[PDB]
Amino acid sequence: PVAVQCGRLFDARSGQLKGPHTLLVADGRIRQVLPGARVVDLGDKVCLPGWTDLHVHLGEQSSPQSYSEDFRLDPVDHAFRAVGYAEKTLMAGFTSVRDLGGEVSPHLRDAINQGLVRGPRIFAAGKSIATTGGHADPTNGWNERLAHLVGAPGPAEGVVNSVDEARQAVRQRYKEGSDLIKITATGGVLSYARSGDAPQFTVDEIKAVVDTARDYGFRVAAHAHGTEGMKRAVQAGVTSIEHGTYMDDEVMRLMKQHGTWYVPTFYAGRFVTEKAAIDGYFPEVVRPKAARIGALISQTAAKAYRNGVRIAFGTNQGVGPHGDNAREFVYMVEAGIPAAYALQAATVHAAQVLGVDDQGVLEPGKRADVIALAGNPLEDINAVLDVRFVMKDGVIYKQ
Amino acid sequence: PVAVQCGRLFDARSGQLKGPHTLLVADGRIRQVLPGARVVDLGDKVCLPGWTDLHVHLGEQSSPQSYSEDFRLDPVDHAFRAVGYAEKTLMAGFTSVRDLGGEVSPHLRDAINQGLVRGPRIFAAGKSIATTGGHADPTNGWNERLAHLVGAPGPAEGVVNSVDEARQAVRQRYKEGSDLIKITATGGVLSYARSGDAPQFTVDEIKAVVDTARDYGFRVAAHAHGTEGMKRAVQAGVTSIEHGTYMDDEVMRLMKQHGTWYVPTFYAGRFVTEKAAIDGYFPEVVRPKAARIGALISQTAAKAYRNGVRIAFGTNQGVGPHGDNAREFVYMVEAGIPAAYALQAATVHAAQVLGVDDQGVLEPGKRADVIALAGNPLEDINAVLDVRFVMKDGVIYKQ
Amino acid sequence: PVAVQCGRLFDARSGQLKGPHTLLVADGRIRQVLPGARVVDLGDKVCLPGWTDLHVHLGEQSSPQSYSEDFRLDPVDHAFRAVGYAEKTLMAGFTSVRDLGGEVSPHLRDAINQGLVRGPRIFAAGKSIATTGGHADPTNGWNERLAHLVGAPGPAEGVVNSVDEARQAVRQRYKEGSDLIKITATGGVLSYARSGDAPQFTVDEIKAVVDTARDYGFRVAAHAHGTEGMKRAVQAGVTSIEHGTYMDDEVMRLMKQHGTWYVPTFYAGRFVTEKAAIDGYFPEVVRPKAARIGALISQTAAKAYRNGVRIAFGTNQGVGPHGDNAREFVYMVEAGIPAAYALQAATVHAAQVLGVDDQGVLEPGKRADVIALAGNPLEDINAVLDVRFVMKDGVIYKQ
Amino acid sequence: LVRGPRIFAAGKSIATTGGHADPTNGWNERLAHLVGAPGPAEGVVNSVDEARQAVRQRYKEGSDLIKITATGGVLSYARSGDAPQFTVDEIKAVVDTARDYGFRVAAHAHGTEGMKRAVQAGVTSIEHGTYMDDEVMRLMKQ
Ligand SMILES: C[C@@H]1Cc2c(Cl)cc(C(=O)N[C@@H](Cc3ccccc3)C(=O)O)c(O)c2C(=O)O1
Ligand SMILES: C[C@@H]1Cc2c(Cl)cc(C(=O)N[C@@H](Cc3ccccc3)C(=O)O)c(O)c2C(=O)O1
Ligand SMILES: C[C@@H]1Cc2c(Cl)cc(C(=O)N[C@@H](Cc3ccccc3)C(=O)O)c(O)c2C(=O)O1
Ligand SMILES: C[C@@H]1Cc2c(Cl)cc(C(=O)N[C@@H](Cc3ccccc3)C(=O)O)c(O)c2C(=O)O1
Ligand SMILES: [Zn+2]
Ligand SMILES: [Zn+2]
Ligand SMILES: [Zn+2]
Ligand SMILES: [Zn+2]
Ligand SMILES: [Zn+2]
Ligand SMILES: [Zn+2]
Ligand SMILES: [Zn+2]
Repeated sequence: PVAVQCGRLFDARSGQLKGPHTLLVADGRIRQVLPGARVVDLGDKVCLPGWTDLHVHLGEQSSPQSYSEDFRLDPVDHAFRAVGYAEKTLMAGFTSVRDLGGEVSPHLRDAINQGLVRGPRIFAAGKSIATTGGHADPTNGWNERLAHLVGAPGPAEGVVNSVDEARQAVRQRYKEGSDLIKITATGGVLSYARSGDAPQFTVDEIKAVVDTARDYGFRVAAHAHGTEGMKRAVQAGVTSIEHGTYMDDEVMRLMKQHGTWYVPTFYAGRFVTEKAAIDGYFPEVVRPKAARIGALISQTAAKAYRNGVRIAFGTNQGVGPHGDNAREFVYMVEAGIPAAYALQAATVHAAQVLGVDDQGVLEPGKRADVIALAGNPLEDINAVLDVRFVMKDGVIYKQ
Repeated sequence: PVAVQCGRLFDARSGQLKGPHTLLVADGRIRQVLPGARVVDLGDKVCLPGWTDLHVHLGEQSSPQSYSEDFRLDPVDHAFRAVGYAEKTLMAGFTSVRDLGGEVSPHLRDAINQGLVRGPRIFAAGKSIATTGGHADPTNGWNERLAHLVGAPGPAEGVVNSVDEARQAVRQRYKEGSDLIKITATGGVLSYARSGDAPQFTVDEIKAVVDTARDYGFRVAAHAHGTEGMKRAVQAGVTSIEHGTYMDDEVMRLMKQHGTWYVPTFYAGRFVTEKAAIDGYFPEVVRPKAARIGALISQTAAKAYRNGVRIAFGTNQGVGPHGDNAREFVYMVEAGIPAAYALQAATVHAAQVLGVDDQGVLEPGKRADVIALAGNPLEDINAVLDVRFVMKDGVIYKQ
Repeated sequence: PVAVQCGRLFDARSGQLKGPHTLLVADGRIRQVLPGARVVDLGDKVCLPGWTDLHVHLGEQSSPQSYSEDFRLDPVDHAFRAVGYAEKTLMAGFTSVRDLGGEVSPHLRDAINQGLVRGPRIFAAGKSIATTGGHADPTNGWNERLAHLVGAPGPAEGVVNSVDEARQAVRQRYKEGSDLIKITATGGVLSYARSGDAPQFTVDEIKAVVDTARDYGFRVAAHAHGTEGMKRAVQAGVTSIEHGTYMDDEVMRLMKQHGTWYVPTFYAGRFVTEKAAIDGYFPEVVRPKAARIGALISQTAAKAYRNGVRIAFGTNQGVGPHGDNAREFVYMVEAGIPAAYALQAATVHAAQVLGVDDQGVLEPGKRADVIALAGNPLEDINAVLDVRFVMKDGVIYKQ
Repeated sequence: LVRGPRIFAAGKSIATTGGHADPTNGWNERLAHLVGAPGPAEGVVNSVDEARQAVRQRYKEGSDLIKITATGGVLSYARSGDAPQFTVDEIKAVVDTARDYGFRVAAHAHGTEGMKRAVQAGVTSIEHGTYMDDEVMRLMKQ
């Protein structure tokens, strides 16, 4: 039973900073929020709920040797690196993350939940679902001999080309122990593929994926850069759109009418624009796509906010260095999004996206996920980079 | 910055021969066409844009040992021969070609674009899409043990039998690096198959191929000898028909209403009729089909021109010897097609077929692809066999 | 440059406790041992070099659900558990370990050497080399369908049946990144096999393994319970024997004449005798062998010491709980081995077994691996269970 | 068809498991399973009969000579650079098999022991000889 003393409380539900408060933590949950048992003093700190990152890849980090690494390294190495990546993510103030690809996160989540290793609460999508030659196709850009020995990927590998294959792929994701579904509706940037915005799913296939996932209680996140694929995914009924680089008035209207969530991922765009100027960092197939698309995400996100599109917090880490996820907040504030809305987008809006009601706000009956900042983030957003107190599920990880 | 001096300019857009002109070439493009910087003199030459051959097979050439060669030779040998074939094609005045089958042309195109080898600009279809036992089926006429070992070809090998397989085949062609799609709608002549004009695709499969290709920005060329398969392909919405031996009034009406392009390929027909009389040149299964169909192409092409069917230039080289592609012009003129129309069918009509607007005519902003002939081709068509100046993308390959 | 102050120094080379001393640590190595720069005080602690455990299995730990776990869990889970196992091992005072089986340790060693995770210095044998149906055969006790699917294990899987297969197996271990070689000369206890002491290698196969390993600079450790297999392995020229339950006067004479090292592993025997009485902990095939064999190790080790056989320190952890490796010391002292010899068997004798001369003794030029104990271990051996200071390669991990 | 010099082509190289010329060195586990362990037809040999079959397969593939890697290298994804990777009884088999088909053998060797083995077996040329010493020089001269 630990009583936390906070000089200033941030109300995620409303978006205002209250006065001094005392939280009572018992059984890993918040019991009382009485204004004003071991005592923890945070008198000179602003108390805020734990943050959520709705777009990470904890089983990888981008490097100059990234592409040559896909044939030399085994998943055990990726797990050994993901241990440190998860610790870095947890220490930065992010008590929960949504992982959007990779077959090590379902195992990292199991390890963290058992107490073997330290890290945030993971909601893992698992393997991605794509079509032939798609953005998430595992055998893109392989020579002929390797492509014959592996064989054509099928629904069990994530690659589908019909309604029945899509149904089997969702069922195989459920069998493999996933918490949600992730599809690539259009092309990408960092893949060894020629296109970056071509429509790669049919409406009748995305509809099948959504219908199959609805039976197993899953939500679907769609990766889309181009207009046509993004429109198809929004019309089929996905839960969130991942980059939306070429969004236009029509697609904004459809998203507003449907209630789809938007995850801008400023950090990935800034990173790829900065690294596209260097020579040898990217392949020659990737550099043009990276230079062309990574520079238009900030304008689209600002326009989406000004048009009334619901925006949640995601960084696409794995591109950027794990543990520097909060720099995204400052980017959002620089793009014109208010600091209070940027803080709400990681606490309550993220919980709405995840479909869980036990986290997000410091209220009785919820999980005890509390962080504390040295300075006030509403006046100076840079204060998000100075975290001094981190508590997850009633356990103090950083004092 | 090279200024080209021409005594007579051929206007592809209109079809008339103008007077003396001066072309200004800079940055690989044409800037000015001022009538009248290094100077190139072609005062005694008729100036004309570069030619396009819309039907070639640069990976092969027909020979008396052609059929026995499919089990002994590797694609590396075919590439080593395609080097010389491409140089011969470029020197004959053809600065662009459309390749309609093979898995060496996508590599040859990449090599040419990088400057490793010399040749024309290639638009490569890649592997062909057929049905089981079709004209482009890779395992036609194989013994039982070999067919057991290789296995039944699937959508990844080009052989499809349903809508979903057709969709996967188009996606696999996109993944393999193709620029367009080629299907065999009926039977052929040079394949180890019993039929020559039977319908081998259903309308619901060609429609799927066309719909899938439209998403990836591809155009579809259809090989058809018989009436029913050709009618199905025209109704499904293909871009061009390849031989059309048994075309009839109805099919002509449908092609005129739809805007489908026609590629007669006189040279292949003449070659197969001449070589069908010899003994041992063709297999016993092929000789009857070759003798029966190769003799009807010239009568159909003349009727198609007289009925108002749009005709583009193609020779089906690989059957004939690479480098003698211009003889087709004389054949066309002998069939009754005017010389001016025969010259236009290789410059502007070919560009319309290819779907590119940067080539075809010597106008500002277009690519600098220029050839020069010793004599006038409008009075004597044989002058197409004497090319003295060849420039491709602002680079002089033949002076 | 950290100077460590010690009240009492233990001389591993001689086996006596000296007086107060001051160690100078720079660059990860020991520079000066001047009797008597940041200062570390350990005035009330007996200083001793870091310990080495010559027999561990860091990729696993025995549990009531151990046998049913070999078909449900993936190596990623084993790595996530090995992280904590390695940290526990390092904190107990063991700065180096020799791993004798499992394909996660070569990855764990790479991760530790890169600084990603904390743990001791690992010398990993990798996959074990056995014969058909042997103790280390991966497919022992599988039903017919599974054995059909996997296929008969070959030299690449560790299972050999001839001289050339043994040579290929050693070469494949070198290719996979191993530091030594481990073979199973006889049967075991914890395997799903009928025998526990039958000879499973021929002399001509062990000789081939030793000869192949000598080229790649490898040392060979042999697992042997029975007399005949142990005699064969000693005669072939292996470096160490792992359990030696049924050793007899002749085999002792051969080991003394050859210089083979002996690793008794008291802890595994005690553990299996205690757990064999329980019902459901072991399979019905394992319980008789465990009850029969695990009760004889202590009498053989005492006789071996009294006969003059060189004995090194090893516990066979993975059977016992990781992190309780020093209780073996007390067992040795209870068996009649002197405390000073038991302490030497983990510092200098272990380094002699490993074939490295940079560790073992606190002398100039050696690695700075230092631990400190609260009490004197020569008078009370129980003081080995109270470690207060742990420094590995000049870095302090426990103060 | 193309212009160039007169080529005498050795073809695929003959190595042992995990050797310098091993085609699957430094591949992850899934790729190594799908390709399978290289055999004598792929150039990787581990016995006398495999070496004989490898020379015969080189002859069948249209080679003009034989090339083996006696020791480790530099540019390969392998840990060693001078370890002995062939036994004398395997190099002798390669040389004896090649002598029937009228082939000459060139040996790649950096380290002393592998180079000595290759010289003693009867190869025609040594390729780098970085760690050659007086003894090996005497053997090569003789
Ligand atoms: C395992 C994981 C798989 C994966 C998948 Cl499935 C998708 C992405 C992805 O959406 N990447 C983006 C990165 C990016 C680049 C620019 C602007 C926004 C985002 C892309 O290339 O378009 C992606 O980045 C990754 C990734 O980093 O690895
Ligand atoms: C690689 C390439 C594949 C290929 C394909 Cl897919 C189709 C043809 C083809 O349409 N050949 C025609 C040749 C021909 C014969 C007579 C009249 C017109 C054309 C045929 O046999 O009907 C064809 O000729 C070829 C060919 O020559 O090799
Ligand atoms: C991965 C690793 C593989 C392995 C191998 Cl290869 C050998 C042993 C082993 O020697 N076990 C001993 C345990 C034991 C039991 C009683 C007395 C001494 C030792 C045995 O069953 O005879 C062994 O215990 C293990 C093991 O625990 O898992
Ligand atoms: C296809 C061909 C295969 C091949 C083979 Cl089998 C051997 C070598 C080779 O001997 N490389 C040398 C390069 C080298 C490096 C330093 C000093 C001398 C030579 C080595 O890595 O030791 C070698 O370089 C190559 C090569 O470059 O590719
Ligand atoms: Zn994405
Ligand atoms: Zn992503
Ligand atoms: Zn055709
Ligand atoms: Zn053709
Ligand atoms: Zn053992
Ligand atoms: Zn063991
Ligand atoms: Zn070499």
